[PDB]
Amino acid sequence: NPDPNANPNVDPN
Amino acid sequence: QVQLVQSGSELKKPGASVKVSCKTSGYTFTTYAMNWVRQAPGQGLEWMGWINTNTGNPTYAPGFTGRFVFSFDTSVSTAYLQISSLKAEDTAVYYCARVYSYGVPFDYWGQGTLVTVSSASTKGPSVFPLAPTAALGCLVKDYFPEPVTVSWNSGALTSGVHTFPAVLQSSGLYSLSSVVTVPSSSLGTQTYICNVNHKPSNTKVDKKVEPK
Amino acid sequence: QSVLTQPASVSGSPGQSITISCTATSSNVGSFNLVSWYQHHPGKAPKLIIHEVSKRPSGASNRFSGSKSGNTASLTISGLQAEDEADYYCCSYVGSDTWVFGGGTKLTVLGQPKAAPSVTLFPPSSEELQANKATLVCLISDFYPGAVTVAWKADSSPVKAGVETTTPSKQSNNKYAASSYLSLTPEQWKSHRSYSCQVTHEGSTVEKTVAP
Repeated sequence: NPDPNANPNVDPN
Repeated sequence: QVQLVQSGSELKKPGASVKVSCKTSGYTFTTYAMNWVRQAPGQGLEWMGWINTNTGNPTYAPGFTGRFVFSFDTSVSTAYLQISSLKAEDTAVYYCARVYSYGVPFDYWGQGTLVTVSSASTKGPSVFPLAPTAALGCLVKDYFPEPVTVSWNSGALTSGVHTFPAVLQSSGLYSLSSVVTVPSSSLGTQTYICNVNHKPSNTKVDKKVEPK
Repeated sequence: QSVLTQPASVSGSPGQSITISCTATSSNVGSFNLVSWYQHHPGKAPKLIIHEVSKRPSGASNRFSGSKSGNTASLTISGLQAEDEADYYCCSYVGSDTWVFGGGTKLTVLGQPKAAPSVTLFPPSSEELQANKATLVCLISDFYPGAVTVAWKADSSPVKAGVETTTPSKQSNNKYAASSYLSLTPEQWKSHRSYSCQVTHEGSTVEKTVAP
C-alpha cells in the first residue's frame, strides 16, 4: 500500500 | 480551525435534480482531497468517491457512477455534489469529509445534508381523538412532509406526555400519535386539548379529547 | 456485503471493556495497515478515533485503542461509559485511491435495568369511523432494551396487511417507546369480534385487545 504520510491529492501527470 | 459546513435539507421529487454544497475554511483548499459519504436510513456509511482538488479529477465508487457529479469552486473554497435521476432510495444523509493523508482519512467531516426523495406532496394532517390513571391522546394522520409538533393544553400539560415518531406509510404519508397519562378523577373536570402544528402546510389543529 | 466485516451489535455494562472486530474479506486491503475507526453519534458527524490500525488522534480519549491480528482489526473501549453508546465503523484503504467502510457496529451501554413494555391499544375513534376510515393505535412505552416486535390479530388470525410499526426511540425518562398502526375499513373493524395488538420483548409477550 501507499506511504501513510503521503497525500493522495496530487497531480499524477 | 478546520470547518466543513454543508447546505441545508432538501426535499425532492423522483426524477428531479439536487446539488449539495460543502464550504470549507481553516485550511488550504487545494492541498487536500474532498470525499463524499452516504448514509441511508437504518444503514451504514458508504464511501461514494472523492475529488482531487489539485487537478479537478473526480473518482466514483461503483454504485455512484452514472448520475453523480463531484465538483468544486476554488473562488469560494466549496465542493459540490450533484445527483440526477433522483429516486426514493436516494433518501439519505450526504457527508463531505476531508482526507489529510493515506494514514489519516476523513479527519474532518461536514455536519451532513439530508436529501429526501418522495413522490408525495404537501398535505396537512387529519387529527382524531384517542378517547380515554387514564391515558388519552391524539392521532395525527396522513400528513406530509415532516415535521409535526404536538403540545397539550397549550403547553400547560407536560408530565406524562410522549409524542411518538411518525410512520411512513406505503402511500408516502406520515402519521404519528401523542399520548398523555392523566388521573382518572380529572376526566369530566379538566379539559384536554392537543395542539397539533404542521408548519409545512401552514396548518394547526386544536383537538379536544373528551370521554367516550 | 462490505469487504470489512463487523458484528452488527455489541453490548456491555458501564465500567467494562468491549471489543469490536473488523475482518477484511479481500486482498484489496493489501498490507491492511491503513485501518481507521469512527464513532458516530446520531445527528452528528462521524468522528475519527483511530487511524493506521492503532494510532490515536488528539481529542479521542485514551480509553479507545486499536489493534490487529492477521486480517482482523479490533477496536477496544476501556472503562465503558454511557456516552460511548454509538455506532462504530472501521475503514480501510482498498487500493487505487479508494476507501471502504465496514458495516458498522451498534454499541449499547446497559446502564439501565430491563423493563417490560406497557401497551395501550386504542380502537378507531367515532370521528374517524364517520370519515369512512379506521385505525387501531398500539402505543408501546417504558421498555428496555429498545427492541420489540409487533403482531396483530383479528379475533385469532394474524394480520400483516395494513400494519405500520415504528422503530423504537428514546423517551424523556431514558426508556424506549414504539408505536404500531393497523389500518382497516370500517367494515373490517365491525366484521370481527375483536382485534389485538401483541408486543414481544425479550422473548415474552404482552397483548391488548379492543372490541367494537
